[PDB]
Amino acid sequence: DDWEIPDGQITVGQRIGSGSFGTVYKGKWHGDVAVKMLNVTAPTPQQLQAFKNEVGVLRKTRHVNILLFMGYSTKPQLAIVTQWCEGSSLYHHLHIIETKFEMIKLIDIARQTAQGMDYLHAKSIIHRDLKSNNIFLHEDLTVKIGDFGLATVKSRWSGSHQFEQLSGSILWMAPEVIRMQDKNPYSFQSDVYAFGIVLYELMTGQLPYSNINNRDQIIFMVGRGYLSPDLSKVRSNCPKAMKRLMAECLKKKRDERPLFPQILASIELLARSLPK
Amino acid sequence: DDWEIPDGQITVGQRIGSGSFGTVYKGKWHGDVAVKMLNVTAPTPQQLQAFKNEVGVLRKTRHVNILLFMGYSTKPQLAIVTQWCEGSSLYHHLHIIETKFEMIKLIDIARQTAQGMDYLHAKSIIHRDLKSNNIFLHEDLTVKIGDFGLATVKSRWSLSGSILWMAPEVIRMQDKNPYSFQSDVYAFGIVLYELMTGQLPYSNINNRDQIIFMVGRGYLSPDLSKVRSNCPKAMKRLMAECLKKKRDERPLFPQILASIELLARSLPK
Ligand SMILES: CCCS(=O)(=O)Nc1ccc(F)c(C(=O)Nc2cnc3nc[nH]c3c2)c1F
Ligand SMILES: CCCS(=O)(=O)Nc1ccc(F)c(C(=O)Nc2cnc3nc[nH]c3c2)c1F
Repeated sequence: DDWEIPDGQITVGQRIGSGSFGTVYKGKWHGDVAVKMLNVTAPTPQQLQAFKNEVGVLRKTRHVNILLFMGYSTKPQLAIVTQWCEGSSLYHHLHIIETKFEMIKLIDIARQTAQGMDYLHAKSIIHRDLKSNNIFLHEDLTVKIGDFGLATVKSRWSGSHQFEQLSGSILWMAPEVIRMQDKNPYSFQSDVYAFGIVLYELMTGQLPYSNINNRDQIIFMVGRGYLSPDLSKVRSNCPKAMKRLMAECLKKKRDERPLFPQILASIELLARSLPK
Repeated sequence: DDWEIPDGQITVGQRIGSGSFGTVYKGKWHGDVAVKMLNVTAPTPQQLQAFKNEVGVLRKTRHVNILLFMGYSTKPQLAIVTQWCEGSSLYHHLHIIETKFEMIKLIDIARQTAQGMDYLHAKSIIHRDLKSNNIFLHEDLTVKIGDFGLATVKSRWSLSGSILWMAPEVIRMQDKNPYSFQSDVYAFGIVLYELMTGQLPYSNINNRDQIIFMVGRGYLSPDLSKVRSNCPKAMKRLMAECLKKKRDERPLFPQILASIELLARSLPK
């Protein structure tokens, strides 16, 4: 039944995930596996019971667009091993190497993302940090949804990690999240808005607000709704129905935002109306 | 926690998968899904508790080379829904359409298969019917291991299209449990022999009884002088090693995977 991977089965190799909360390594375990070690310097029960529950959230997922949970580790460190995806990550493509994606693909990458999210939700999971850097293009045509694990084990734990990954990701925070209004700003629609920003990523190939150099104002304005994405950049050939759906996903007023089933539906349809 | 898919979420469409053991349909459930319905005309407890346990075997698996278990169904029929793989199936490629695979790939397809099997085993699962028709090439470059589910729900419920991959000690039903890791290896051997030759073994003997008789008496084995010219000597050697009539002389998968991972990084120059 259970997924705990014993000490020394996983062969931790080349390093790649650099952050402060955990560290991602390419590894080997019945073949190529990614492994993220939480570098929490060994628990410390029952922090340990709280990590097991977060794994519980993970294995609730079995979908071809959610990243595949493979097993976890308590022995040398804490960790999570997931499949290894050969190929980069939407962010890297759009913003590091500046891949020119054909439009048919872009819509495709939107769908899959939408596909997966619809799933994450259907099973009561809120991602809490969708963004192009957690969307991985595997073998360049499949989408795997990324860094949604844990969270419960981040707002109750000590480190500079709820000051980093609340930071490197603000561009995708819907307003009602930016200004920490209360306890739970996060919600399906929180997730949608982010989906909206990746949409705006795909369709423009830039990150929003590339001309404002102080990252405080971005925060101030976005949450006060003085600032929003410049929807006059969806590249010429961006289908009107999409640009429309994007703008729909990005509503400052979280209640005017579509949930994902409807979002997926309007993408599955605008697709079958193009190649002619 | 649980995977039971309620009635009428799955949209069963175009038909494809033939036979008893199950009939397979392309479907839709959070996107494209394959579904196999057991057409057992509704249980009949507690046959039903015995199908749930077979699913239990399935969800023990989470690997990028084992086919992805997605959820099961008790409502309209019994069923299992798995991911939908776009593209064919090793058997179809090699023997129906006759794909010319570049050798670097062939070895790759061997590895992945070996990759997945090593996994199936590590977690105490015996496949009991590896064969090119349960190896699916998804998007043509990834390998998903196939029809290993159930089995406990097949020998207790009311062997042919797959004999070519049966190690001898299995063919002649010697006793109760002929099946074992090495049983599986021999089959892996035959897919190897498939990849490396592009034919099914014994293509010149037209009575399917003798195949059975001889193979199990060890009078007949695969014609290893067919591994196409450029088949690396180290592989042809490993194949022959995987195919030993004496099940104890067969390598387990870790070693098998190891000798494939190595003969790979020694070729492109
Ligand atoms: C659904 C996965 C469980 S998660 O903790 O939410 N996510 C989670 C957990 C552990 C990881 F290593 C990762 C991850 O970044 N994996 C990962 C996968 N393939 C890669 N190819 C290059 N770099 C990679 C990283 C992950 F995204
Ligand atoms: C018996 C338990 C389920 S399993 O053995 O793990 N998997 C399993 C079992 C039975 C099937 F027919 C299938 C199956 O046909 N899957 C399948 C998946 N994608 C396909 N694209 C075209 N044809 C396909 C078939 C399967 F993937």
